[PDB]
Amino acid sequence: RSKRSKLVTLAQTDKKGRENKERIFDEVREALDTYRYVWVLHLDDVRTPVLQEIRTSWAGSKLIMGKRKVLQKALGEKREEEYKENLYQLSKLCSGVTGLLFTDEDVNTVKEYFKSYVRSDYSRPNTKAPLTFTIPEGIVYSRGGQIPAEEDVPMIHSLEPTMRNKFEIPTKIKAGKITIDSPYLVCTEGEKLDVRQALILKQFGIAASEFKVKVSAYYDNDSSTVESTNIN
Amino acid sequence: PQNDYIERHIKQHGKRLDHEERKRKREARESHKISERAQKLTGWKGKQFAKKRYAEKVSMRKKIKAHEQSKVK
Amino acid sequence: MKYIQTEQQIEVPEGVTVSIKSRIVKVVGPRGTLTKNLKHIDVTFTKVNNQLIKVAVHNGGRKHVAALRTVKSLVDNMITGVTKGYKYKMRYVYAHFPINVNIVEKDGAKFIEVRNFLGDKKIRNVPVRDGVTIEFSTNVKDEIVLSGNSVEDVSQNAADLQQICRVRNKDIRKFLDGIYVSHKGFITED
Amino acid sequence: RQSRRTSTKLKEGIKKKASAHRKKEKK
Amino acid sequence: SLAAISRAKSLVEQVARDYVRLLKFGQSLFQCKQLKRAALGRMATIVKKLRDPLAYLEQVRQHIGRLPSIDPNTRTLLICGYPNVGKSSFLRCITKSDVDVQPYAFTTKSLYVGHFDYKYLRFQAIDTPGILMNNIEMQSIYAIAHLRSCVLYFMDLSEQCGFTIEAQVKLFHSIKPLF
RNA sequence: AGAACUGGCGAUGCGGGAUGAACCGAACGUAGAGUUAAGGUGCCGGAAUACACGCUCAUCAGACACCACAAAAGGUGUUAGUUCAUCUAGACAGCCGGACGGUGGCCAUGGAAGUCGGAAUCCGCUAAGGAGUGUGUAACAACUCACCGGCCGAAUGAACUA
RNA sequence: AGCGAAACCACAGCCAAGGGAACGGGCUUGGCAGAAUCAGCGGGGGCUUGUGGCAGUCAAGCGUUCAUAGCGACAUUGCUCGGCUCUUCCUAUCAUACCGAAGCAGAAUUCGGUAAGCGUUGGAUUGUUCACCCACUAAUAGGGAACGUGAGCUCCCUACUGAU
Repeated sequence: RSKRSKLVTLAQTDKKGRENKERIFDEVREALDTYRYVWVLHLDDVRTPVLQEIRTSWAGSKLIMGKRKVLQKALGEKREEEYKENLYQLSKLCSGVTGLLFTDEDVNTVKEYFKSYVRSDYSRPNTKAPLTFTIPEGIVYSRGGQIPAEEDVPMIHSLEPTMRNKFEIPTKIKAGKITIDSPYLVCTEGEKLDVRQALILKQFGIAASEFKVKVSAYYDNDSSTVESTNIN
Repeated sequence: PQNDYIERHIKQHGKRLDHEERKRKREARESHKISERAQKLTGWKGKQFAKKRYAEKVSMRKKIKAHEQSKVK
Repeated sequence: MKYIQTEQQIEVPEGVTVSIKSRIVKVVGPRGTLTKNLKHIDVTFTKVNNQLIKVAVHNGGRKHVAALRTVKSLVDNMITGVTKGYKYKMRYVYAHFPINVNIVEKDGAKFIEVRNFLGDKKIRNVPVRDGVTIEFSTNVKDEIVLSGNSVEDVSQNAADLQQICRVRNKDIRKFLDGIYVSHKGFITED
Repeated sequence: RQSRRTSTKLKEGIKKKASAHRKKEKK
Repeated sequence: SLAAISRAKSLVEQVARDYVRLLKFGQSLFQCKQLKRAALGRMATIVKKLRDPLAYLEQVRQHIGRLPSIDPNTRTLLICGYPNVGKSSFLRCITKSDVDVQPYAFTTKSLYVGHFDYKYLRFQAIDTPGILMNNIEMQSIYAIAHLRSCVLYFMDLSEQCGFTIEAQVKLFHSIKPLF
């Protein structure tokens, strides 16, 4: 007896489990022969409308994701465990995020596209941000004192409890307005960010973090060559 | 004494410095206090509690079943 | 289930040095010293490399196995308390009457006064536990700081500073007055 | 507080309750 | 909700008069006891049917409980107009009563009373929600209609409020019959 | 409750059940010696503070006696089982990230964007995202788990039975 | 200071519990108990509780086989001849004590928790009392101790208060 009884849920989604892992296992193995060139992406942190934008860019080439260990075993882990020749060499190099791509197009059209593609996104944990964000010493606003006060709406009194606990900032509330006594600074240029340092800048809606998706290993099916390139 | 006199107080001054903490922690302690009360609470206090706890358990049986039978349709 | 050999690990950093005879535990380090009796609990400490301590419990019942994990923590908190220190910040709020908190050196025991709170002529005098120091928060309006080594001294004295400020037979929502622990942290933030 | 002595009228008024449970099962 | 309770009150009296008259003729213990359980059984069933009205009477217990106490004979003065003309900015400084100034539609759903004194005499100023039929609309209509008061209608000669000045004129002539 | 049958007491002591009409043994000349019955062997009390395996903490445990009544259940007490399911294709727990596009679906209406409601709960994208599980808002936001994924490195969870 | 009966007399007379049978006074297990004696009172001789019964959408399991021999838990649908003093104990608390909850602003209220420490009134009715109302107060709670105090009402033994 005495155990943590889990939160009772009545959600309309069911657990995927192994019925999804098998559907991915076959889909990687069917796409290896149909297409000619393969890429493996280290997409660090990815917004969903960003991912669908890469999807809607081209419908010919296939994007593959799932579990890293699903992607190791469907392809190949060792010299014995393999579907194709020298296929294990690319799988040993990818260790971060799972991202993979099958393509039938030109090599130069792909790599030039992904080097140029850099998007607006929020500051991320453990990654540096190039801004010195300072909050005004009066009523705080939705932008946080970057744009003029007349354009912006004062922040909701409902979110201030969270501002004191997770966002830490010493916040008092007068007449439904979030107020700090001294001009607060959260981050500086050229400094590694913590989780709370990241989420503050996520709450104010500041897009002061560059997102550039990088690619590593390259393979051709009929030639069986493994190419290594470090782009950013 | 207006019409929403306490709700304004919220919308102007906030609940407490600590109202989220006392709340959340009381939600957790409940699981223990319930078990302490079902072990203690002698006599008619307990004989009502066990009968309260059963109506709470058949209600949950209904809610789980009538949700997972209408998952298909 | 009646386990056979249940052990934990206590990671000791380079500053501090632990001494454990019977079940009495010393933590000598940069900030000072901490001693704690653990005879009530009944386990087996084992130094392994001047850098890791294993508390084991043989033939344990679930209730005796439990007693083991809480010993790792209560020695961990004796170590972190000297290398890093414990600092508790308390902000106090009001509706009308501003609370006039001060510290008195009466009989050399160090008490904290609580005056005028919700319009009280009753002055609430609160003891200060030894090891723990009090200082007022500079550049922050109406805030007090409790900084010490032990987690007990600190957080218990924080608790005695808070519990004295209930509102007797009034509303929770309408009356905001009192002292509340704003932030829990460290003396040396790293 | 309650007792833990069985008074004999009860100790044997259990047997005469247990006998009634024997004849009840058969029918 | 006044009449179901009134019927229920005369039903619990009907259980007590009937079952007690049956109980004085209960010979053995088991007749005697069961007729008690029957008495409280019939009482409970009346009370169990009342779960529908007594939850509503709880909502009305709190809503009448916070409702302002206005006096129809005292020197009353209604403050009306379109939503967010500046009627909340009016009652704020003329008398010490907290009314919310917020740039949207229906800010104050209810009647806000503001007591003041002039020429050593007692007056009260009653704020109204705002007019275009809805329940919030009908409260503001019957505020001037039944109270012995002078209506302070407010208009704005600027781009503010959101509503046209032309809408305020057609508002005046349409609701003219009462004021 | 009534009927039949067979015992026990009645005319009957003796050991045991702390004590007793109904239970356990055992039907008696006077003794010695031995062995036992039923019941016991912490002390009152003659007799193992014996050995062996487990189980149990009780805020008035238990030794309560065809385990029969209050008993059908309750408990984040505890020990064992049974039957379903995940599990180095990395599970359970946990901070971290995504949690989307027609779409702010449609009637209701000052105001409904998943979340005051009514009837459908579609489709596309994918690793996975409920026309939505809650907090919150005038309405939005932000948060949320459910569903994935990464960081970690093994057993874990559910319904029950005793 | 003298004189000096009788009635009466198996035997003694401490509590508590158990001793099956309106039987405890000797028995069993306890608490206990110091010689000797005088003066008072009016002193004695595993029952039950809180949510009715009837028909039913119910719906875990058990029913020789197992929902259709059929029962079936909490729920929800239908009709509907007594009462005035003085002791003691019980908590199931009416006040007082401290809390918990409430759109509980304040004052007051309601519900609930620990608690029996300390408190709990006065007037018109009696053809059989088998009804109640405003007056105060913090509140005017419910009960037990069986023929409680009907040998206080319309020269048998000893507890106890004290004394040598």
